[PDB]
Amino acid sequence: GWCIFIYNLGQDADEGILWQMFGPFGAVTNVKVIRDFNTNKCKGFGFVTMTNYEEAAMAIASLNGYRLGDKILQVSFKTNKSH
Ligand code: NA
Repeated sequence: GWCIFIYNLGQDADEGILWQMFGPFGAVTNVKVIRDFNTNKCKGFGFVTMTNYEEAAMAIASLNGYRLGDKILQVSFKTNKSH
């Protein structure tokens, strides 16, 4: 699968948020959020695995810059490519 990185999630974001944002674009096999070891709030980082490259790309192009409540998300693949 293809790994998607989400940044700037708010403190209330959870796995269900990731499923509900990314599932509409295609098959999602895994989601994860990182939480603060001490507060258990979301730290702002999330990860999604999608099976199909073109659906991942559509999710990234659509969701990068998304306003999730009070926060503008950054969504990307790990590194860039010229083709
Ligand atoms: Na904790």
